[PDB]
Amino acid sequence: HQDPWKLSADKPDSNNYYGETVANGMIGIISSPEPLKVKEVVLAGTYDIYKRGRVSSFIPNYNLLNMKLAFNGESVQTYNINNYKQELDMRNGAFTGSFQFKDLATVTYSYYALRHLPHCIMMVVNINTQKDTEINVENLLETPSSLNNQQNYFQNITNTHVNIPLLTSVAFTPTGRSKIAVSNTFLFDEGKKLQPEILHRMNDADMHAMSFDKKIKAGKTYSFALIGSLISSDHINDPYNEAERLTIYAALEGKSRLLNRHMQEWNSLWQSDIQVEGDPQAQQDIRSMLYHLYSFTRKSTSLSPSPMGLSGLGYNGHVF
Amino acid sequence: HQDPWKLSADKPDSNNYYGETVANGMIGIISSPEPLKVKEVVLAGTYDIYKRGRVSSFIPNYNLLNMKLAFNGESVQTYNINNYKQELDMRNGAFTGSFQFKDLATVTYSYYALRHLPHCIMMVVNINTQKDTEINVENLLETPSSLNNQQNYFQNITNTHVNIPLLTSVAFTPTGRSKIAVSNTFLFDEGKKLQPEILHRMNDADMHAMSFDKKIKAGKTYSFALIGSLISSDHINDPYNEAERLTIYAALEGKSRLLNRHMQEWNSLWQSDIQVEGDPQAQQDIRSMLYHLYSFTRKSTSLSPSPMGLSGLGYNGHVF
Amino acid sequence: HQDPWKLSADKPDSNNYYGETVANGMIGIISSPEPLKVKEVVLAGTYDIYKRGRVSSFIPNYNLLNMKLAFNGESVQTYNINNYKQELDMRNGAFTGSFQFKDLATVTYSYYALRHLPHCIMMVVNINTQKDTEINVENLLETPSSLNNQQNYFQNITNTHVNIPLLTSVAFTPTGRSKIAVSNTFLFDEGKKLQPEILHRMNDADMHAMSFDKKIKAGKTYSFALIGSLISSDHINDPYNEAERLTIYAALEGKSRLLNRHMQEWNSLWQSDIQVEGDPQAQQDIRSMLYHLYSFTRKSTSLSPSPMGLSGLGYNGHVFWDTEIWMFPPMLLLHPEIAKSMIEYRYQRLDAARKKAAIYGYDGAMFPWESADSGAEETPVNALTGAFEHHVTGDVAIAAWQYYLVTGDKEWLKEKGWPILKATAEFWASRVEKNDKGEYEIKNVVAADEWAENIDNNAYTNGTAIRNLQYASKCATVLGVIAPKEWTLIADKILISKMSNGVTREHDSYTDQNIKQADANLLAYPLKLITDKEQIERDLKYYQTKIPQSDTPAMTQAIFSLLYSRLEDSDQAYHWFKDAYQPNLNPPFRVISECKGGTNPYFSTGAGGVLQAVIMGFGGLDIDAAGGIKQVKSVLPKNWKKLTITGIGIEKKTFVLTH
Ligand SMILES: OC[C@H]1O[C@@H](O)[C@H](O)[C@@H](O)[C@@H]1O
Ligand SMILES: OC[C@H]1O[C@@H](O)[C@H](O)[C@@H](O)[C@@H]1O
Ligand SMILES: OC[C@H]1O[C@@H](O)[C@H](O)[C@@H](O)[C@@H]1O
Ligand SMILES: OC[C@H]1O[C@@H](O)[C@H](O)[C@@H](O)[C@@H]1O
Ligand SMILES: OC[C@H]1O[C@@H](O)[C@H](O)[C@@H](O)[C@@H]1O
Ligand SMILES: OC[C@H]1O[C@@H](O)[C@H](O)[C@@H](O)[C@@H]1O
Repeated sequence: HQDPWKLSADKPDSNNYYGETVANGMIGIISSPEPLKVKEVVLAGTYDIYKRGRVSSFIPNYNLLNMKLAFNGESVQTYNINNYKQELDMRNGAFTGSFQFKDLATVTYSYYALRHLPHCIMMVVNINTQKDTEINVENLLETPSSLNNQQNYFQNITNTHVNIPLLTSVAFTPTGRSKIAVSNTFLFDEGKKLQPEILHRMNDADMHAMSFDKKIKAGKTYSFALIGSLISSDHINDPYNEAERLTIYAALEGKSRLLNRHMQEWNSLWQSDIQVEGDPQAQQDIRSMLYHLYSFTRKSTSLSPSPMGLSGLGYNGHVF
Repeated sequence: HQDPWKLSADKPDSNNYYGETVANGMIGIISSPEPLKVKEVVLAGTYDIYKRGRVSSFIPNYNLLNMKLAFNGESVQTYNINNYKQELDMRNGAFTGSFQFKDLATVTYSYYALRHLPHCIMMVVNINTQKDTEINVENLLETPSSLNNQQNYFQNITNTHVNIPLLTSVAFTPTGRSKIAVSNTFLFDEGKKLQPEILHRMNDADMHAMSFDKKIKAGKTYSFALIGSLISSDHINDPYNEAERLTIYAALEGKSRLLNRHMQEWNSLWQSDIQVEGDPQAQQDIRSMLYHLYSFTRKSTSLSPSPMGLSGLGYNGHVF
Repeated sequence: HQDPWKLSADKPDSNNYYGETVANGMIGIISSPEPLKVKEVVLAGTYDIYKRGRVSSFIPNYNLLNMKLAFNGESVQTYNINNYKQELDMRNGAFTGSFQFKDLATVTYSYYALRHLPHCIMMVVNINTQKDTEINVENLLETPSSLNNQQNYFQNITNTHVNIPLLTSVAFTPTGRSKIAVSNTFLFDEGKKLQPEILHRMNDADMHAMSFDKKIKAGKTYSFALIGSLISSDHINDPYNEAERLTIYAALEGKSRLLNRHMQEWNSLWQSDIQVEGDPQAQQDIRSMLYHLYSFTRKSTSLSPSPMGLSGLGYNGHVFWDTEIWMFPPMLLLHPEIAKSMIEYRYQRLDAARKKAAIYGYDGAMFPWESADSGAEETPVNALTGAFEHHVTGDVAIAAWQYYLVTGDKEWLKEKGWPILKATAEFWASRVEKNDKGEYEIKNVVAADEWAENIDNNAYTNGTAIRNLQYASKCATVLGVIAPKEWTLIADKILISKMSNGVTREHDSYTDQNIKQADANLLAYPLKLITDKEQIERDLKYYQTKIPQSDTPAMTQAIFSLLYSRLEDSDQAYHWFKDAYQPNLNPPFRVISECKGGTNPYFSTGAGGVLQAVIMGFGGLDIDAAGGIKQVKSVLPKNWKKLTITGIGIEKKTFVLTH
């Protein structure tokens, strides 16, 4: 556990677990011990009256990466997976989970607060089968209790080459001060004709979801990505249309171009570094300190970090 | 044009055309000279301050049956059809349009204000192709300028046997007095596995649509139905959920069971009739008078007709 | 842990803890493993759009009893107390916590949903010192995330005799549908001049608090009470002023008068009781079932319980046939005034049932699958039960007629029973379809076995239609009215079909599918359409193995138990009695979950079915078709030496059964 670039957790213990953050200075995503979920999402620059202090605060935002995975109708849970590991790669702010599901498949998921696109997130899911299986994949947009007056939308953006299914929610901070928009899509390798049909369900007041099925023969790899954009009226006058525009943009840029730009910006940040010989633990600890300051700041802005950066609502996100 | 049960119009002339009404005492649908469109929809019992008189009024409602039909990408236009005819069957309040698209196909469409289900409408579309063709079908829910604060939703209701795609809008009358909900679905003969994929577009502030493509082979008929439910807070405390529930109910009753109940109730109405020998024009005219009174009233209710029944906004829908 | 009146937990374990409820049929308070806190508070009759189902729901409310206690500036926590115990006294619905704080003091706290004051709660705190100490006491009013646009107030109500400090919050349900008000006060023994000064803090957007300090010398007892009132615009047009008025009222009534009235009403409820000799665990379990039904209902109202009562947001607080068929019958026998409130709920909502019938193309009254404030359909639209599970209309009719059979109240039958029975019969007469053979069908329903969707001639559904039409016809006769002759013609020809083995067929597409719950067996009990003991047994034999172990609710095995008791098969009756609820229990208070191994207590529906297995099965008690309560042949479990059931019927009869 003294990798100078990576922080690893074997079998996350939900009774004694403090999540790690990936961030780009605009969005922070804090990890959950649960597979394919995130605990908390924080957007910089969005403040309203909420809980502590009776003053402005950061607001818990859409846990926009939350996914449910089922194998032949069986729901993936902490309790029915094995060899479950989480890892933060401090070189590129990738948070990765990996596990085995019974005798069927190995799953890996990596998510990113894209370093070059302040309002865009991506998760890449890889499924490597040991037997024939059918996966059901659901992405959930649950409006957190911090927001109100939500609307849950779904539509297909199409042309001769693409069908971009957009799962969108718009909601308000407690006093109505800020309108938040989130828009997610699935990105498939196989192209418009062969990609899975996407269903939309609106079964709850505070949650809608998009889902698909996919048959995977034994000994195959199936990969897909979830891209989300998250933005508010503190950042843009029309967050609803800007969130959909951004997700369409990111979908047509594609995973490779997005990850390449992400990697280039993280490589540039790490051109300033601290190397310690003779103390592997100190080397990892100091890398974690640099990683968090780099994740919680952004060149070419007027952003300033709170005492807790984008790791949560510490000190209401205020600057001191 | 002296059929004692049917009113027919050859080649409707939009420069001199007064549409006919189908109604069940709750919803009136007034015909358009344009194929696969309706001019106006009126819901009984729903009043708000609007235009004439500075007093309560009926409100123009969602033109919920509006459909666009295309053959290999070419939209049906009054300029590219021939043998265009419209017919009102006064025996069952069926309004039918029929035309030939170029040399390719014959189209018939019949719609109904379902006599037994006050808040439910159905249109059945039949396409007979003389050559192999692909149809694109779009159902549009345009929020009329009479309504405000609309929301445009779409979802799939599923079980192992069905996928019911719901196109839903919710909006308000001018002062906010009444919440209106409309929910539409396509009903297919061929079953869940074989039915066309339904896409959803939300491109305008006041319009969203659901659509599909279907390949039809030379010498074959393809038939599908559009079912819609239209209800307000004047009729039910939760019109949004009741509209979706009604359309799901109607979809799982199916076209045959809905039309049989409709026909039974119309047959019962025509057990009281007036027959004139020696004057076919008087026979037809008197049948039209009975047809309109039967369409604009409803047994076992507390409804009373306006001077214009459900044919439009005449005298604001008031009872005199 | 086999006290017949008390459920106890030593050292509550927050990693494996399902709280118990105290309730008065209006407010439910669900316990926390944490000292001097409550997990959830639910107010009956308050519904808004919230989370599950996109339909009306109960709303988590103010945790109005939450208190922080500090000893010489040191905060009381789970981690720094010892000998921590919780206890529910089922005799008076008191939830009590007790613990030792280091070398300083013993603390006891008891809270109550006051039985006589629907909107009032009280907690009494006792501190017994082993050394000199100073306590800091804080009561917190945290607006839950379910509510919005809160306002946090504090004021002193004074006269020459009192200073009543009121901590008040007002807030709104998610869509603004309902305004909620809560108002709390501290009540002191020592009087105005000597009582502690109360401070008010407003440090957060969603929380304010009132607090005081008190010095207590070693070897002294210091007691005080927290009184709260919780009420909404669903209950009163001006909840803000009514909540403060109620708390002032309760403060000037005082703790003794409040607890005395509380005790008197609980004593009256327990005049109807079930006593088992030879099985202390069964005695405690059956007392818990009675306690929950008593806590989740209220005489002299139009309230009806959800499947989870006031134990939480289970099934969004909606009312289902869970009342009419599951919780209603045991209450009708023990406390007809509780059953009266349950059917009053439906009577009040008859116009909404008429509106549903008209919207869905039928006559009469079509009760909704799920009901809440208005009586309109509240079922989530993705559940086909809302559109197609029609037997609920017949279930309401059966409960209405049973209310008349047990009470003989002909005035009630004329004013309320007949309106229900006539309108629901008109619904069924419009719902059936006559076939070519002159039989009547009920096509395209969801069965009581809800896994059978959009099928024809469901056994239970068709049976409820038969009973509804028969009972409506009998009701007309009591009132000197000629029922439409069509009701009897239809009732006599509604299809109930058998398979080749002579077993009642669940529906027209049924062969040997697994089923979710009792359906064809309900024709034997409760409908009693099947009386032939060989037919009852053939149906039990075929269907009893059709209910899987997983994801099947507690709406089956209690019926099996009752039917085997009626067949005088003690071993099978007792097998199914235990299976009905023991695999569904959650620690540490043996609360009941919906399904085997479930974690969603408290499933009041399940308790209702089991209480029928005990009263109508082991006790042999039966609603006589001619009127009143009769006793049929029954058996006891081998290990039960005596079963005593008290307060039965309008004559309040005691029944004793032995081997
Ligand atoms: O969609 C993004 C891609 O667009 C193409 O037009 C370019 O050639 C690629 O370099 C680029 O990655
Ligand atoms: O969906 C409606 C259909 O349901 C079936 O179960 C019935 O047999 C049919 O007669 C009915 O038309
Ligand atoms: O405040 C309530 C008290 O009021 C007094 O006037 C009565 O004498 C007591 O019986 C009662 O308990
Ligand atoms: O308890 C509420 C509902 O739960 C469902 O599991 C059962 O199938 C229904 O019979 C019941 O009314
Ligand atoms: O609340 C929606 C539905 O939930 C299902 O779990 C129950 O089985 C139905 O009885 C209920 O109508
Ligand atoms: O067995 C449990 C299942 O029963 C079905 O009838 C309900 O519709 C589901 O909501 C439920 O999860």
